[PDB]
Amino acid sequence: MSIKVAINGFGRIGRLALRQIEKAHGIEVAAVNDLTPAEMLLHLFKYDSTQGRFQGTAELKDDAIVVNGREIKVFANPNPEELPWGELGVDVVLECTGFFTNKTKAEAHIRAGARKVVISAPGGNDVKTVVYGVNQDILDGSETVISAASCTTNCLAPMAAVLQKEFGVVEGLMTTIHAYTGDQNTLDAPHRKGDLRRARAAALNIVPNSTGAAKAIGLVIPELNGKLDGSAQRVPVATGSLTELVSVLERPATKEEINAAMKAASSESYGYNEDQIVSSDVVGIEYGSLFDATQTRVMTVGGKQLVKTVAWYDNEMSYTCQLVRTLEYFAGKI
Amino acid sequence: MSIKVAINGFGRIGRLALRQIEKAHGIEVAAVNDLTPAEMLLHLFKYDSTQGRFQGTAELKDDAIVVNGREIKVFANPNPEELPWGELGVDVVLECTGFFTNKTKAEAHIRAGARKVVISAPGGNDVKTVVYGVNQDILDGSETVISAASCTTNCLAPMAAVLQKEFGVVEGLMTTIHAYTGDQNTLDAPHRKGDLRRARAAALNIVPNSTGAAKAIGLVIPELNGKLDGSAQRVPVATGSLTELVSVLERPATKEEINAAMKAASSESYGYNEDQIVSSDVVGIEYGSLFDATQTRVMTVGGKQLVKTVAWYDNEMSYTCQLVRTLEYFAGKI
Amino acid sequence: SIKVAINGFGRIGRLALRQIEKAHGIEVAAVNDLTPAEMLLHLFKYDSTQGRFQGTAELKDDAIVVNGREIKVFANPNPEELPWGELGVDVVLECTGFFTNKTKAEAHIRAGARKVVISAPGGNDVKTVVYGVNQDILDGSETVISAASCTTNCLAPMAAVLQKEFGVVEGLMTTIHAYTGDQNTLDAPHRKGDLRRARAAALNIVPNSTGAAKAIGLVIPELNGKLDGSAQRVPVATGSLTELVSVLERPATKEEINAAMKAASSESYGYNEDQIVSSDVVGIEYGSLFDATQTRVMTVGGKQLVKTVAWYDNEMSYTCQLVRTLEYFAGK
Amino acid sequence: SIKVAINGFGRIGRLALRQIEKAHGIEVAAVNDLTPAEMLLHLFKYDSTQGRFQGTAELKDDAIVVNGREIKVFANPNPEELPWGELGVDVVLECTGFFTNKTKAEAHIRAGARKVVISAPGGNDVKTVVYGVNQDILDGSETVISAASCTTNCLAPMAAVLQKEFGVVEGLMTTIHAYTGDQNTLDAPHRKGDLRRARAAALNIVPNSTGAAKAIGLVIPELNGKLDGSAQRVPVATGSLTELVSVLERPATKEEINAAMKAASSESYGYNEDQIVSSDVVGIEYGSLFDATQTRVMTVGGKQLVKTVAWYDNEMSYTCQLVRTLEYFAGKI
Ligand SMILES: NC(=O)c1ccc[n+]([C@@H]2O[C@H](COP(=O)([O-])OP(=O)(O)OC[C@H]3O[C@@H](n4cnc5c(N)ncnc54)[C@H](O)[C@@H]3O)[C@@H](O)[C@H]2O)c1
Ligand SMILES: NC(=O)c1ccc[n+]([C@@H]2O[C@H](COP(=O)([O-])OP(=O)(O)OC[C@H]3O[C@@H](n4cnc5c(N)ncnc54)[C@H](O)[C@@H]3O)[C@@H](O)[C@H]2O)c1
Ligand SMILES: NC(=O)c1ccc[n+]([C@@H]2O[C@H](COP(=O)([O-])OP(=O)(O)OC[C@H]3O[C@@H](n4cnc5c(N)ncnc54)[C@H](O)[C@@H]3O)[C@@H](O)[C@H]2O)c1
Ligand code: NA
Ligand code: NA
Repeated sequence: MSIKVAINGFGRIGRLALRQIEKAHGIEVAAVNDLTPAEMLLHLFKYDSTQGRFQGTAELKDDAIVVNGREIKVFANPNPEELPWGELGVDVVLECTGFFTNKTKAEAHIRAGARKVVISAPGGNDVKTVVYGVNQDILDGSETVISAASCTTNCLAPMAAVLQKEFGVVEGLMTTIHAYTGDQNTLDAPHRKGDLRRARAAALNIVPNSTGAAKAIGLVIPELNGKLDGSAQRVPVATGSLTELVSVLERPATKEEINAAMKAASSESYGYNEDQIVSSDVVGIEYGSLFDATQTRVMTVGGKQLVKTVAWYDNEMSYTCQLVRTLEYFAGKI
Repeated sequence: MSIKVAINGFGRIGRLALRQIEKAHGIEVAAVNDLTPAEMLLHLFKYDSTQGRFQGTAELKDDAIVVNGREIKVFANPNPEELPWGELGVDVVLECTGFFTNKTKAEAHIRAGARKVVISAPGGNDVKTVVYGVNQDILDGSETVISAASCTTNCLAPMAAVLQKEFGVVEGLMTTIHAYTGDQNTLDAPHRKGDLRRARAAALNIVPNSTGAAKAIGLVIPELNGKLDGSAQRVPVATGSLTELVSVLERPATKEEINAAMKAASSESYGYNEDQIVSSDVVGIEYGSLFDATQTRVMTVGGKQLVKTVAWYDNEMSYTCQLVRTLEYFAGKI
Repeated sequence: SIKVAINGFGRIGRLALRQIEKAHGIEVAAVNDLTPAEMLLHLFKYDSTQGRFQGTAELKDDAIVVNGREIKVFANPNPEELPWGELGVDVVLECTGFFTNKTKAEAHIRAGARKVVISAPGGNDVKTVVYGVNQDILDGSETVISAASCTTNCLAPMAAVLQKEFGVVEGLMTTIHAYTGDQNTLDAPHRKGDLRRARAAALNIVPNSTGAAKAIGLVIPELNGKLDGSAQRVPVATGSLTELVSVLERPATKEEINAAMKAASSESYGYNEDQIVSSDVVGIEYGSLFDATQTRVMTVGGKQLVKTVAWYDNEMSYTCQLVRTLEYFAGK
Repeated sequence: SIKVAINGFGRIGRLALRQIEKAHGIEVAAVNDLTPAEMLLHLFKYDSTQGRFQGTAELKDDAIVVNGREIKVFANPNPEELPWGELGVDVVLECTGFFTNKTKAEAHIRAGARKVVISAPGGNDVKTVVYGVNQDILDGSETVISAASCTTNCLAPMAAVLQKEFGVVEGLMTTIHAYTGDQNTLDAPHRKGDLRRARAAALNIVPNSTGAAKAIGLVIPELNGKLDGSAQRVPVATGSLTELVSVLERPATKEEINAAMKAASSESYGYNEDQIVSSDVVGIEYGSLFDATQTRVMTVGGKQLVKTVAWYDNEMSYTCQLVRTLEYFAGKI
């Protein structure tokens, strides 16, 4: 009995999740719901400006899409409760719309008949937050709604964990230079949420914006709670991002010690890089985070240290792969 | 007393229209209506990624914006009929939202109490269509709703006019390489109108798209009706465009004859250029169209001729300046 | 197995090594470039438009090891001194642009290479071949041929179909083209003197000349003198399309034209009906990809004007066409 | 009046001519670049990032006429061969980027120029000046000075305020910076061998080193050795910002920091409270523009980490600072 998945919101994250889940074993995507006709969804899945064509068969059947010979039901109801996840017997729902990133709203899928919900973004203090390779253990399968956190959280968390475990962290400020995203406008225009800076043209500007990945780091690594705060700078790349962390450490450290600590911590989720890469090189990586040893810097002024550690991540593909990893692990327990 | 104007849709065209109207004499903007809070509108009027900062004073008063010391009432009603144009005593309304681009929808402004309406886009066959400097004479002031046509039409019209008058046109195909616009998405995502190509990330792609500026050219130049059709290629420039016309002429022509005719036709609306300019040079021009003599090409094979003529235009500012010119001329007679 | 040497490890040369590694019966024995090997390895491994190389690439003393196989690296500016005979080289891809004529290219034959293919137009003494259009004109006796420009490989298959099926009186070509290295990053003086390539490539629509239309006679003789064209450079690092507005001898319908291109589809010439954009054409292996969605036939008083549009990745499509011509010329 | 020659009619050289025309008591007698006069005029008239030149520019035989005044044009790559002596040029603006040290700059003095100002860091033996911070150190006796890098002119006023009001223990600087000429249009070999500037400028976030922070000692001696930084080049043709995460000696609140920067405002150092973006800073005449919105103070256990951010137009902001240093240096010389 293979786990059944439905994807709510066939956006960048939802669509890439279908690509990765197809390769995954024990999981298949029974249905997708998005407020657009199925013809549009098929096109956007087949062709991709940043991630390349889907390496597989994609065809259109009436009210459905056939991916590699398997039909996937398509729905367009904006209200989650109305969706027939119960009639489909779906096990888990990927909440990728960005409008139901909270415990109560995610439960609407449970009312529709879905057993569990995983949110493709932060979901508040009431739901569990998981960065794979850091705190996947906390899941026991009993939770109805969990959150895979933000893309920046999946990039920062492994890097911050190593600094805390090996040297201890007093405090840190995080600056993430981030690719532009959907909430930004194509050209200067009114913004739905009221942000005067996302209202501005995404591809023309360095755009300051807030991010909570550092403050909310407490939900992933409790030992780091309250020690980090951060900001963001959105820049004209359609995908590909990096995370800088200026941190004060409890124990003194050398740039070689830090890089060696990260290399030991490398996993399927956390990569170690020594080449002189740039953002385009990170597009499509499956790591949730890619630590760049070249960017490590330790500065010592009068026996006082300030440390910069940097990790690349593809806000789209890196997060998606971490999302699928958390989805598989959550199925084993659930 | 001065002509009083209200702007519906404080978008790229609506906001630039406010800039040009301040400089214009005998015309002022009494109010703007947009489904945005005034705080956002003031900001987007003051700061511009492509057209530069507004050269003037702009401040926020309760439910209004004060531009150069003069109050402008701000409303946020999406339904045009509900706006109080009668109360404010508004001579003309600029329909710049892009959602009311036809005679019937535009009439909601007249119901609200506005005397006249000018549509910042094509409005079909039922309303008069005017490219200033080509057919403004057709207006007698009796019309309730008129259209300034598309930005592409204001570029194509003066160039095609010279060709028809001097050489005569059998037929022509138009290709306009056009800056990306709001109707395109920032990143691959479903599109509201269902266009699979405007759905694609605007800043990453050459995006073929339809344009009716060539077919509807009959409403501007009746002598050319049915003789032209064209398409568009949207490319990653935030503003600045050009229009090519490959045309068969009735009388034989040389490249020098064509350039001389266009220079003779030059006006405030139609410029003549001999420098080797590029798209960025056209940003902020006040001409509705700028003929590029350098790109003109006449090809003869066995006495059969094919002619290429090219003209630059800033889809935002060039169209906005033509829009104001038609707004004044229509206001003198209205 | 065909043994190939690449003179000039630029973007085309590097992508050619990627495509040749995938190809069976053909391998790259050596590359000669005056650039340091540490840099050449980096640009081979990492590509901003074409992505990471799907393979192993490491540097060993005086060579680079691609998928476990040594490839000799040389830095001699004089091709004749290179040991093409010792390595057993069959064909040379001349991608430097400095040996683009019969005599200079022959220096590779003196070095021991059997034949040479130039990745740019080659002059009045060498044959010009767009694979899938006129490879037949080769009789195997030639030492040096030219694969023409990337733009020629996009225009040629589409124009050949029009000439054979309907006949062409005349045509004008406009190619909306990705920006290229010769354009400056930011406004600055330009080496060749072009006031428009001097302008910042990623910020502008940049008119510029193209000779693909005039030279079409070398590929399709019956189209000689019937075509003229220009180019518009737009801010995409790769991916392009070619429009051709043409007057045809015989009347045609858009369905007739699209059906004809579909019949002409091959490994080199693709036929597309989806609503694609430039990013979708990046990395395609077709030399040209005809877009049926953009076809338009205009009739006004019995007089017709026809527009046909074909995509091509100026980098990869030309590279794959170059490899197709490279093997075919080695076999005859 | 003061006579100026521009060696290198690049982005900085051309913008310097625009600002120098507006300046009084200074005029540009000649420009030298390894380009034909036809090309130099075109690039002076038309600008993709800074807009068309608001003035008259025409071509005369071997010269360009800006606002009706002839400016002799030269194309000699060796400064020594240039005729600065015949032209009696008081100062030379070294904007090529190929003569950025005292020894190479002296070639202009051999050619007959009295003084040279380098539009970049010219080493730690030459006096280095950020206008509005340490212009006083110049007494006019120097033959070669440096106006420093664009990032230095952004960081210097902000760092000086922090040093005076709260004192600085140490700081790390990260500048998100517009791409520049030394980066390649498309992936290709790089002249200096930089594997990252070799990559296509408009497609990538490109880490790169910058010495603006370490050299801060030449501008603010009090800060010597306390700052180091790196840069991230991102795809904007112009417009930049500088972040500084710093440990302060005395505790501070974000409101205290913002108030201090506003008090320090001048023609060179601006204060901004709007939610601006990079395009908004294009064309500004400030050398640096402090963004109060971005200030942040992080206190964990009474241990403070402070972030201060300032925008700058790497082209125009530096050029206006360069002209300001040129005027002051011409009064003293
Ligand atoms: N892509 C990233 O950089 C990234 C990284 C991490 C997390 N996220 C999170 O992912 C979510 C959005 O992902 P994205 O940015 O790829 O999405 P997106 O911007 O492409 O749009 C989301 C999709 O959901 C659909 N949708 C909207 N409302 C809906 C509704 N009521 N019912 C059904 N479908 C609906 C939209 O049509 C669209 O197809 C957000 O929560 C965001 O924080 C995004
Ligand atoms: N931008 C150009 O190059 C250009 C050129 C010529 C014509 N136009 C025409 O101008 C119109 C809009 O142009 P744009 O691209 O600047 O628009 P835009 O993308 O800036 O947005 C239009 C504005 O209308 C507002 N709006 C939307 N629905 C509304 C409603 N119901 N009531 C009130 N306000 C509403 C939006 O909030 C926004 O401020 C379109 O019809 C377009 O065809 C644009
Ligand atoms: N561009 C910026 O944002 C910026 C900011 C601050 C400082 N600078 C400094 O200004 C200098 C140049 O910057 P840029 O980017 O404006 O330059 P640029 O890249 O536009 O070119 C400078 C000019 O110098 C010319 N040149 C080169 N070698 C020459 C020689 N031997 N003789 C004469 N002319 C020669 C070039 O042809 C070009 O016209 C560098 O020192 C740079 O660090 C630049
Ligand atoms: Na092989
Ligand atoms: Na002066």
